[PDB]
Amino acid sequence: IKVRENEPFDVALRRFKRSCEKAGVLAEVRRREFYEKPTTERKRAKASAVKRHAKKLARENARRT
Amino acid sequence: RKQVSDGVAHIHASFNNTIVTITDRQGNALGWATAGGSGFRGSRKSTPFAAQVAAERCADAVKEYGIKNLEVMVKGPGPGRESTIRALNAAGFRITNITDVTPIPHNGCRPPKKRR
Amino acid sequence: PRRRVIGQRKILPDPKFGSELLAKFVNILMVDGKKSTAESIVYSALETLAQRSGKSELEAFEVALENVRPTVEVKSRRVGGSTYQVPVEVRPVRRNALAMRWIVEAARKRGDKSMALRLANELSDAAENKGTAVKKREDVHRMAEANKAFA
Amino acid sequence: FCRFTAEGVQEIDYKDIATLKNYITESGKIVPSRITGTRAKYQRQLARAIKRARYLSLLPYTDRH
RNA sequence: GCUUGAGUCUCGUAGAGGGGGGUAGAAUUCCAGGUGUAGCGGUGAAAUGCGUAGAGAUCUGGAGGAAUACCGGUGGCGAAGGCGGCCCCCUGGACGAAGACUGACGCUCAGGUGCGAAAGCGUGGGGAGCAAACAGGAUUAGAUACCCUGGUAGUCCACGCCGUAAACGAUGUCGACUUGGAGGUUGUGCCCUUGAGGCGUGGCUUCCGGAGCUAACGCGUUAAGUCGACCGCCUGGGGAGUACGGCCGCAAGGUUAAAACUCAAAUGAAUUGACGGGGGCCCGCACAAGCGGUGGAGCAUGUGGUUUAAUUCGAUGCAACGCG
RNA sequence: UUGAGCCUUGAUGUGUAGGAUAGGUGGGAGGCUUUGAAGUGUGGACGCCAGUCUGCAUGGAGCCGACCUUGAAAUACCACC
RNA sequence: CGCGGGGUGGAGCAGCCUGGUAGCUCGUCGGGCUCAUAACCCGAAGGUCGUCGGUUCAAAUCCGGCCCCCGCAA
RNA sequence: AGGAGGUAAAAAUGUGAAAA
Repeated sequence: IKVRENEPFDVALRRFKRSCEKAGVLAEVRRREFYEKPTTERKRAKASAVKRHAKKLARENARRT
Repeated sequence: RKQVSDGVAHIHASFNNTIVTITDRQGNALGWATAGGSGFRGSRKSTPFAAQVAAERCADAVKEYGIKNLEVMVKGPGPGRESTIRALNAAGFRITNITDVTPIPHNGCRPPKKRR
Repeated sequence: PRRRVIGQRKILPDPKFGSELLAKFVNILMVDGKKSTAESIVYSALETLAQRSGKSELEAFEVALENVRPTVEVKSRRVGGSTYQVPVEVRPVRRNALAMRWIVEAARKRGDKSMALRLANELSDAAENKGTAVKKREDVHRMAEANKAFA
Repeated sequence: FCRFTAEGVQEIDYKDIATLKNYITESGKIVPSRITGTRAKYQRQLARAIKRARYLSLLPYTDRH
């Protein structure tokens, strides 16, 4: 929204956007709602997040290491 | 020309072009910038390099105008977005302010549906 | 060709003085395996470079190499969506061999007088930065640099 | 992950200027409960005070004026 | 007749519950000036569209209609459809600790009745954007196709009407009953409010899974577990949820609902292969880097083609062509 | 105010030869030198990107005309263009 | 009659105010990317640049006159 | 490593009869 710094900037140096969105809300909430499907795409990646959660608990077995 | 100190350059950065005429907060508009008029058609229209060569050719002969530092008001994504005005800072012409006004509504009127 | 690893091997030298890089230049112009013939003529090519310079062996050849020796390499690299030419660095394994392969290719054309008299031209075409070794190299340095976006 | 109503009774109102601006950010966003760890019923009250003070002009609807 | 069923009041809990009325800023954006250079534009690339009167672009000024970014969450409320900024108004239903009150008034339900996404339709408004029907440029062996620039009806509010859906957690409603783990969760009991709580209570909800059950998948205290109340529905597939008739509707159609004939299969779950322009990884000159060339051209062999009494024949997608 | 006509004039003119991006004609031979040079910092009118020219100037007072390859002279000078 | 313009492989369209190239595509031939067909990529036949004449190193182009046509008024 | 940004041209057919 604003990246100025005003005295010592001299370059862009914009990782504020790279750590937040950088194209996020502009390239997604520009159009195309559809009002029906995304929640499943939300939940499937949330199931992947659940799978990311489930795989972190099953780390400690032996692993030969 | 007019020989002033600073100015307010408003950049309408479209998905294809960082359109900016060297403007002011009073409407004084002199120096254009175009991502298609700087050549670079084909795949090169939405390329960052189209904007950067156009932005140096935007600040062309502006030393005679008196203007060195210019208030960038970038609006939209823009093909360059981080080098268009930065090479101008790398060349030396610093920025008084970069106000990246993202025109975010509260989701009012219905938006189109291109790319079916 | 995914994990090819080996140390660099050896080649045949020059029996006049101790020079490995200049002897590597000999093997490139050595074609069809008739090495002895052009090796005698790369010696006369060294002679005819010694008249347009008058300095030395590996200083006349060095000036005939430093105005030709590259630093960068052309390669088509995508960021994922589209292809474009980028100026990327060349490794010195190819670079040392790159410049010497060029003056050989510079003399493979222009076959007006003998091999000495052709490389008379190509070494001074190289010594004064006016050769096909470098003019074609000037095109690569201008086509890659004019479209640098990412590294 | 803070002191809440069970222990830290607190009026979530748009009158108290301090706590009202403690859950906002410069990018035009009320900070969600996913990181701050607030309680949900009070988060709805936390949600309401922003819309309330937006009418009072303590906080705008945008950030650039 | 009492009371654990059920029901009422009390008192607090939360909420896009319903509708009606204002409001505000942003946002594509039209009415134009300022000032201003040649493109804007779009993608696979190009282009019709579009601008030199000065568009894109530029900031200040003016006009709106229609929706509410973050909050927002497998979150809440409602029977479901479905409902989301703010604010007050009339108004829905549920929950909760604990009391007083009538004392089985209940549970389900053919018919009937109401509500009932969107689209469509009727009269009238309203129209900014989006976009059917409709125009064009190209990619194309075809374009009534993606991609691309315009645009009407519709979307719109009010009153009507239709009464269809993957109206679906594909599981009817009611109540009893049967190991748990781990999230979300709001009223709420005790203890040290000592401190981010300890210890529970229940409404409701999410996921993995126990016995059991299930064709299997999986469901799994919100069951598809164990039983009971009662309504509705199916009897192989196509024909067909159509025909005809009744009924309802302005119409579009909805609705109740076959038979003749035809076939001996239709299907569902799960298993092993094959393929995918399904996603990832390892890897052979495949690509990468150069070197040398078949192909050109002058000649030889081989086979086909074209001729001949024979110009044998077998090999002839990859594995035939200096092959036998 | 603009698009033309015409002024005092302001520039500009490469098969090929080339110190020279020379339109023909044309003539005599020094222009030039403090009514302040032969060089260059730098924007840039010219453009067939081949190349000189004008103003300012720390400096500061030098130079070539014919003579030469060219069908033609060398924006040294030059009448009409 | 006169302000103008147009004649270009078998046909269609740029080259013309700037001379140095006689070209862009259709139908025609084959060679290959596919396993076969198709979409596709290259080298080319063939035009008296309307004719004659004149300057120039050289002529489609820059000019003279004539044959043949089309937009308009005598 | 939890969050993130970033990602690729049109490509069609092969009608029959062969399960100890």
